[PDB]
Amino acid sequence: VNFNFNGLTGTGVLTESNKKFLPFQQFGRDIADTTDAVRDPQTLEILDITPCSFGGVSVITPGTNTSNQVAVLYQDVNCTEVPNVFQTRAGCLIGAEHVNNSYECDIPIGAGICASYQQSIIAYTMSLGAENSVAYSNNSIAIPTNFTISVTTEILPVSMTKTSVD
Amino acid sequence: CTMYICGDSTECSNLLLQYGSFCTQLNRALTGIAVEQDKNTQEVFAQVKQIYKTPPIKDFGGFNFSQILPDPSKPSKRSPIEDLLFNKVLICAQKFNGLTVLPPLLTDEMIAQYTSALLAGTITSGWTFGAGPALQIPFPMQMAYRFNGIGVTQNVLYENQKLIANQFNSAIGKIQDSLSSTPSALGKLQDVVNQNAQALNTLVKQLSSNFGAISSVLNDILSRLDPPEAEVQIDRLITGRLQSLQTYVTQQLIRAAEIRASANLAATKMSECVLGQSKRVDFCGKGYHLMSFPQSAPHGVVFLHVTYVPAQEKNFTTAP
Amino acid sequence: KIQDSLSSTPSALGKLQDVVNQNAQALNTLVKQLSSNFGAISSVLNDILSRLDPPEAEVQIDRLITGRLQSLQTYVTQQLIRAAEIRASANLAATKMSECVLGQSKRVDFCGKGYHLMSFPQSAPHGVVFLHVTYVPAQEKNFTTAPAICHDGKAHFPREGVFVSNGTHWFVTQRNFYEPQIITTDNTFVSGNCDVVIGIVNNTVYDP
Ligand SMILES: *[C@@H]1O[C@H](CO)[C@@H](O[C@@H]2O[C@H](CO)[C@@H](O)[C@H](O)[C@H]2NC(C)=O)[C@H](O)[C@H]1NC(C)=O
Ligand SMILES: *[C@@H]1O[C@H](CO)[C@@H](O)[C@H](O)[C@H]1NC(C)=O
Ligand SMILES: *[C@@H]1O[C@H](CO)[C@@H](O)[C@H](O)[C@H]1NC(C)=O
Ligand SMILES: *[C@@H]1O[C@H](CO)[C@@H](O)[C@H](O)[C@H]1NC(C)=O
Ligand SMILES: *[C@@H]1O[C@H](CO)[C@@H](O)[C@H](O)[C@H]1NC(C)=O
Ligand SMILES: *[C@@H]1O[C@H](CO)[C@@H](O)[C@H](O)[C@H]1NC(C)=O
Ligand SMILES: *[C@@H]1O[C@H](CO)[C@@H](O)[C@H](O)[C@H]1NC(C)=O
Repeated sequence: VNFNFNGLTGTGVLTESNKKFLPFQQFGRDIADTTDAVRDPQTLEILDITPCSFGGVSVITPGTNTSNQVAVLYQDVNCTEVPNVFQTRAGCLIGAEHVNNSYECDIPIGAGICASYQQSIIAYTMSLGAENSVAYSNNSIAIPTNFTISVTTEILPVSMTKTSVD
Repeated sequence: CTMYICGDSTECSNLLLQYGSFCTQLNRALTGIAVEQDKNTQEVFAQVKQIYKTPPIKDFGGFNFSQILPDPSKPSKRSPIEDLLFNKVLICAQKFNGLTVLPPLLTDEMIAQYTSALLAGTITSGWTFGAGPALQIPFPMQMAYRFNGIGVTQNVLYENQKLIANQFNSAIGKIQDSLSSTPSALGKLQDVVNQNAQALNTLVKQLSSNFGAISSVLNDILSRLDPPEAEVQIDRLITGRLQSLQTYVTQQLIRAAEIRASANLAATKMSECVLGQSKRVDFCGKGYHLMSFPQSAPHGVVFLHVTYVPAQEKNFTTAP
Repeated sequence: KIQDSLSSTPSALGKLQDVVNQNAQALNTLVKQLSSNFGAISSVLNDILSRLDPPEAEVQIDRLITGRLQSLQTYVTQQLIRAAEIRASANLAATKMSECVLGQSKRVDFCGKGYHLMSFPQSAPHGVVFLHVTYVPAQEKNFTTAPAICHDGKAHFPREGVFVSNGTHWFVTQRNFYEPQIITTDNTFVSGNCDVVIGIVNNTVYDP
């Protein structure tokens, strides 16, 4: 709601407060020194005031070279207040199908969840790599037979265009 | 920023639009910072492509790694020291002005899995897991390679293997006790947490400043004044809040740059101290490098560096 | 394989392309800020001077000066921080040039993934590309090992390698490449006896 409590105005959701206001206190403020509590002017009831649920919208997508299908992430907003709905740590992720199978991270979601296009968009808990139990014992050594030579390419920035703004 | 500077106000947002993209290059810079932090994390921890595991029978030389290797009974498969480190070391009010906090991509359980894989690899394979397929090698023989690396013959190790294992065990116990006792030991991470808490608390507290306006409350300004006067008072508030936000972002970019340098040092130490054996003096601890162990910590990494240090003195005469 | 990988994968040079894109965006944003009013009645300086007399023109121009100067200061600050990161990258590239190209490094994963043999510099737009040649172990084979050999009651230790468990035939081989050799007094040394070392296999030694 949009409220006006004896001149105090703002937008938010009104809930019952558990604050122990003293008989003379009419409203409260947070550490930020903004209003966060009000005593109702007609019934001497104490209300807590918080703003209405909000959050960023991120679009999870493969490139337009491949598909025009997208998924939308409402960051840190519960699935219920949002209006293939998948709840995760970052929030409610709608349009991506959740599958247990883990894969390499393609599009990161956050908190261990990554997304990829596999065709459709899927969401999953990321794999950290293949498992490899080492055959350890107190008396066993492995030694390479045929060996290989590998060439790795490393690319580093060195300079940037030298602009001059009079 | 559209919430930090003109929160829940369409008229204010329309006035802010007269300043173009200052609001979008600051948010772009902060998005870049978040991406940069995730990049720093995987450069530090995602240096092994396989998650290595130790055998069920932890017979690793009489050297007790139970302290740094994960304990299954505790939920989070952290080491005892790692659990100790994590135990040792407004968001609504902030969010309400549009300054939210994004979760890290890698949770503590995956960071624990990376540190577990790196430590298990070091223990069961020496440095071979970091340069190709992991070879298995007995831990005592691995110790023999590290002794040869520091210029000490293998026989010193084999003749004194029991004392070396006992001295190692007490050094590990000493690390556990030192971290458990001294609260200031993790000051390097606590100062970063405090600097970010202060930066956010200062930025948020700047919203209580008038900046020359008759009132700091945007709803009160719009509730009291009509457009011909409200535009000047709001413009004054826009100037003050935008300057404070620009200062905040600049402070985050410089602090992030220092964190980036620290991340490069941590990644270099991970590769050179953990995935190998370094001959660089005082790079990986004070002494002659034998091996190092990574440990997970809140927003950071802790290295346990095992070094060889000469003790008792005895004089001899020499000749060329 | 390097030629084909670079020819095929467009994103391979993302590290240089992101820098080019960041500078293009910084300049495009700075230039686009000139179309902003910053509170003035018009973004065009010629239009302000053509419609208003000097006493008022001074207030509207001062408003434009404040907005354009703040945008330029923001640009320069962004270039100083980006330049500082580029400076750090340049120090890393110069260190890699000296240590990877003008020598042979023993620092693991500094100059590519593997055991460093050599590196090659290559020119690139506003940057450098390094081709790192590394040695990587491939095929696996299991052997049983032992810490020492007890010959005449003395403990023999290898100077350079690790003992291989043929089955019938303990041999010593260089650590990173299987090359078994006959156990002799020329590839082992003697220190102490077999009574203290944990695991000695008492195999036979030869005195060529
Ligand atoms: C080691 O591996 C290489 C392959 O990587 C083998 O080389 C091949 O040898 C055959 C003849 O035996 C040739 O026909 C192939 O063209 C070779 N391939 C390449 C790419 O070199 C080599 O034989 C192996 N050697 C050992 C010691 O097993
Ligand atoms: C008017 O306000 C008083 C408190 O001042 C309250 O007790 C009373 O019930 C209210 N009456 C009406 C008409 O709501
Ligand atoms: C979202 O709302 C539902 C229904 O009230 C609740 O069961 C669930 O726990 C909520 N989740 C979060 C993240 O608060
Ligand atoms: C994933 O695992 C959970 C828990 O066992 C199960 O309820 C769910 O049906 C599984 N989903 C898939 C894709 O198999
Ligand atoms: C290692 O330390 C723990 C400490 O609780 C102890 O219980 C255990 O017996 C020690 N020995 C080994 C090799 O596990
Ligand atoms: C090893 O050699 C010593 C001395 O000859 C001998 O006493 C001992 O029994 C031997 N152990 C074996 C056969 O492994
Ligand atoms: C062991 O040595 C024998 C002696 O000829 C040789 O024939 C054999 O290939 C070697 N390897 C094994 C597994 O015995």
